[PDB]
Amino acid sequence: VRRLLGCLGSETRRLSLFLVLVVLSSLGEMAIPFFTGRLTDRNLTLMSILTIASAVLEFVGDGIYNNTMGHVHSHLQGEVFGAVLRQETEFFQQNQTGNIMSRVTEDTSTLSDSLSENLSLFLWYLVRGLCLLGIMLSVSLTMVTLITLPLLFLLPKKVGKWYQLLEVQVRESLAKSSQVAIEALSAMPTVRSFANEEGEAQKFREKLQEIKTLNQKEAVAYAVNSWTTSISGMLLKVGILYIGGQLVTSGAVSSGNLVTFVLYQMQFTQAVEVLLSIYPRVQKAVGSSEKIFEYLDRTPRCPPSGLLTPLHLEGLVQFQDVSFAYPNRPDVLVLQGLTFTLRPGEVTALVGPNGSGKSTVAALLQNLYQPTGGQLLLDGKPLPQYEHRYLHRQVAAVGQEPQVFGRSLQENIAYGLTQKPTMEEITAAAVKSGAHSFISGLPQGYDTEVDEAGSQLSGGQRQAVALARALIRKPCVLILDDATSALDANSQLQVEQLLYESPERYSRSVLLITQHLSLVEQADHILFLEGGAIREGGTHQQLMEKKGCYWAMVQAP
Amino acid sequence: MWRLLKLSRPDLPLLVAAFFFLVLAVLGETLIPHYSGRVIDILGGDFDPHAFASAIFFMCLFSFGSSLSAGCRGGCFTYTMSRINLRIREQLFSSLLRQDLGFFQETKTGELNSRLSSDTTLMSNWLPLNANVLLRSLVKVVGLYGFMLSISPRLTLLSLLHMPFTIAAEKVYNTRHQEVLREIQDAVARAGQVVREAVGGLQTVRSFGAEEHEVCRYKEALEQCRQLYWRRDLERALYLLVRRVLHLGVQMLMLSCGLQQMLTQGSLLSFMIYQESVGSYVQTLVYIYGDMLSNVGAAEKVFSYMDRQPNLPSPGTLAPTTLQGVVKFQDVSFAYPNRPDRPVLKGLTFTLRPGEVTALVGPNGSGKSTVAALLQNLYQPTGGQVLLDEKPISQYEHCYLHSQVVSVGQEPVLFSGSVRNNIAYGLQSCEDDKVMAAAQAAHADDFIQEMEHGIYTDVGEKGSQLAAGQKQRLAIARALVRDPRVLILDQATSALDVQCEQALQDWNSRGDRTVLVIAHRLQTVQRAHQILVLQEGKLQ
Ligand SMILES: Nc1ncnc2c1ncn2[C@@H]1O[C@H](COP(=O)(O)OP(=O)(O)OP(=O)(O)O)[C@@H](O)[C@H]1O
Ligand SMILES: Nc1ncnc2c1ncn2[C@@H]1O[C@H](COP(=O)(O)OP(=O)(O)OP(=O)(O)O)[C@@H](O)[C@H]1O
Ligand SMILES: [Mg+2]
Ligand SMILES: [Mg+2]
Repeated sequence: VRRLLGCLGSETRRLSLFLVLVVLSSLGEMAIPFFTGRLTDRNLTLMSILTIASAVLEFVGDGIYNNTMGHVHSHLQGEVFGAVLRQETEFFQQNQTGNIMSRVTEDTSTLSDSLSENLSLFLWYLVRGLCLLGIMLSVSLTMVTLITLPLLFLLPKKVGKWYQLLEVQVRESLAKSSQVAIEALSAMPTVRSFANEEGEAQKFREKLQEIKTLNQKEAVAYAVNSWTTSISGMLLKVGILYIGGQLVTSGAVSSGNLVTFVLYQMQFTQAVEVLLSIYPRVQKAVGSSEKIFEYLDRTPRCPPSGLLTPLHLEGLVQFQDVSFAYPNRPDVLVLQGLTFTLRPGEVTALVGPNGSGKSTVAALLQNLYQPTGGQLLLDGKPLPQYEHRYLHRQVAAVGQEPQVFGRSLQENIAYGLTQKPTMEEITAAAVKSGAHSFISGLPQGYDTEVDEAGSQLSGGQRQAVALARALIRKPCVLILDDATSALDANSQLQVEQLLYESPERYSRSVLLITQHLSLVEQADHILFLEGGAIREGGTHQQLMEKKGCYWAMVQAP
Repeated sequence: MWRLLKLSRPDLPLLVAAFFFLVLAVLGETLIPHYSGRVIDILGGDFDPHAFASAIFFMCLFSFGSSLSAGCRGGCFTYTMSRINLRIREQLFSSLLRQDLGFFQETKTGELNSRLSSDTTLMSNWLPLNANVLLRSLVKVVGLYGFMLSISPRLTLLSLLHMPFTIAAEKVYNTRHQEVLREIQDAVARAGQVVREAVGGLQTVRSFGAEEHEVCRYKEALEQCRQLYWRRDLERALYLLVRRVLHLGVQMLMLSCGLQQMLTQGSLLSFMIYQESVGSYVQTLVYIYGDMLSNVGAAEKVFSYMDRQPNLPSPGTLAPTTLQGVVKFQDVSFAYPNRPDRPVLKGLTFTLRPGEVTALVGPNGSGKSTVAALLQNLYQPTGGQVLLDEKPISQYEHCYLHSQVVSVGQEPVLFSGSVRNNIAYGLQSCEDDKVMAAAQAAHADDFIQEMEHGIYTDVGEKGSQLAAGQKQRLAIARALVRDPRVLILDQATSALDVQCEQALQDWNSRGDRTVLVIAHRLQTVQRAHQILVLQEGKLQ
């Protein structure tokens, strides 16, 4: 409950100004009939001036409150998304995209809406009740009212936890439905290829049934709570009415001085009723914001970024007994005992069967995961010692199935660079990767917008754009992970000349992972990886005269 | 404006029950203050055995009945609007799946999810705040207009004077309000797409170290949304202030005309509070009716999506018990609907036979996957025709056709279910023996046993907890579990190693399957009976 009030602590000056305005307006509303502007003319123009001044103050208070609440909503929604992206990689395996999006975009909006609806009402009726308590001090009945008032707060405190326990579940159900929807909408050519629209509709209906089940309990609880707060207010009125009628006859307070207490009591009881009605909404708001506050309070398991930015860096990468276990499924080793060196000016190829662990090596080299039982060093220093942007500028990769974003071609090649590159550099990178042939033929050129996940491009064109995106950085450490799986015979010559004939190969160390064994013949080193272990190593010839697994793979037909 | 009532038609008994409880509630809270006054004016001497106790008991029972009816009305309204919101969500999601494939490229997935999440709740949350206020205001205006007995010409002057309550200003405010609500919803969808794209592609974002860029983009979108919200709030507050200022212009005129007539002084000051109350209540009624209309009209995008007809032909009715499997492209020319006037195919004509294997080769961007997608009836040709057993391929039933013509795509797409839920995808019933046979035929059963739970292992989202070759084998098994008649393989061995490539090379051991392979590398299509080489969309 303290987190909800602490999330609005960046606007303390504006809330204090609104509180001063509320106090002034309420004290004006409760001091009108005592004075009414005697003499000083005629009185109807004074009534007009009073109405105008009552309108202006309400306008100012509404403007201040609305501006403050908009700032609070935008700030909180920004901080939740900022906290989500700081987590580790495997955090995005337990949590799906639709669930995270429903947490970020919909739970925060609900929390902000509830907060903005309830805070001003609470402040208004609290100030109203606090003043009406003051002006009603028959003195003797006030302590009676104040000792019978905690009892009416006994029932909600035993109930409000229920209001949380429903709400969390409701939010979870909504997130699940969202994920289903997005998984149907990002793969429409596949779904229609198997005639499975009815299956997606049924999958949506399964979660909608759970939401429908929870809504009935919500409605029943709302009706029962309204009943209870109304009976509590009625009892609060009737008890003081009965004690006043009894005290009138037996001397004590005279009926003349007792009647004025009762008008004040009818308004104080209504203020107490409103304050009682607010509390279940506060418990519901605590229920609605459990996951986003868990995200905000979560600490990531990845090591933090370093502060090393050397001016000159070489592509000397060392593995020393590196093992990995993939913490989603621990106690099974994907890599056992890897130990190899990448030297600048050289190509090292990583060959092996399917599922052997080559993309795991590529992901370990990108500092996406930390090794379980070894050391991975870049120029004699660990990867977490370097700055995030510097390390991911120096080491670059393509990926097994490359991904592009929904923007123009010029900022897809230059995605992530802090200093924007010139159009001539983008043209040079596209010429180097072979993407210049089709981009120049497009009607808008490099400004051509591609859609979400690049549906307007074919596989080879997407691979060429990814290669150009990797090439624009001038990366000393280059990783290729099946980069020619969709390229034709004309576009493989560009990759071959990049690997073994470019002038820049002396400024790079290349790790090449392919199933096409024609590119492996000119590699400086070849490593055969089976079951996460390096079975063989050496050049092409030394692996051929020794027979073995590499010769078995090569002499397959 | 009338579709919403037709959609809310299955919620009629809850609505009429809520109205019954609402009129009971307003009757109770109307009748309470009279007996409260009877309770309080007994102060001139207390009566112990009677008078006081009867009055407080009657007030007790009146408040009890009013409270019970109010709680029942609130619960009924809450349940009704939850049901209506869920119905709108279900209908919109069912309508979205029928659209053509060009609809999903002009739109974005995060924006559609933002519509389905927020725009549906926008057209449901207003009634529990609006209906009770509007009905209470109407009841109080009707009751306060029942004070005709006081003075005769006052109501006749009132109706004519307060009839023009700034109609032009009301229309101006309603137009501006509807426009700003539409802009707010568009900005919210645009902000959601940023989170959509950043979270979905997190591995590439982390690999380039560009999370701060995505945070900055999201904060820019949030700033735009906040500016739109503040514009809406300032406009509403200014309109309310203008109304409250202009309310006095009739009150001072009536209070001057009473003095002008010199109905007495004791009766002239007997309805000023009544006049203020009835004016404020009719202003509130008009304002909340306008807010109702604007908030209903601001959600026209959801109505437009639910009444959108897809650009697809009439659905097929053919389902033969036997299919030969001969496929004919005749003079087929195609250009994509989202990017027209740039032809991809330029008069293709060929035949695919059941007993032969056909290879389709060409450079990048030549149009081979376009040929496959036209073969699977995913797009309609702009010229020529695609024939399956001498009939057009759009004349066959949707569920029948896609169990006979099956393809493995260029990039296989898996889902979040288990292994066997992906192998048996789209099938109403499938025994485990068929699933294991299809896994054996695709050489996938070797790595299935290595996973925990076997075929019940939770494949990750988009198949992200597997290798690429394992995903390829799962897609091949998913294609082969259907026992197809026409099988298309759009680079189906692009991730498998050498041994799995030479193991899966026949594709026609049955001898009665029309196979079309699409390949880039050679030395895998020597055994193809027919070879078709196409460059820039023209067969050579
Ligand atoms: N996110 C993940 N969580 C758990 N296990 C995973 C994950 N990604 C991969 N694996 C497993 O790790 C092992 C190695 O997979 P990896 O992607 O490294 O193979 P690979 O050698 O690149 O394969 P291929 O040649 O088919 O592309 C496999 O058994 C795979 O199922
Ligand atoms: N969804 C789409 N919308 C618009 N144009 C598209 C779309 N998909 C492909 N294209 C364009 O159509 C042409 C042919 O692409 P297609 O995918 O059919 O080629 P392909 O021969 O299968 O390619 P590859 O060998 O690279 O896989 C290209 O110019 C491509 O940019
Ligand atoms: Mg791999
Ligand atoms: Mg293709």
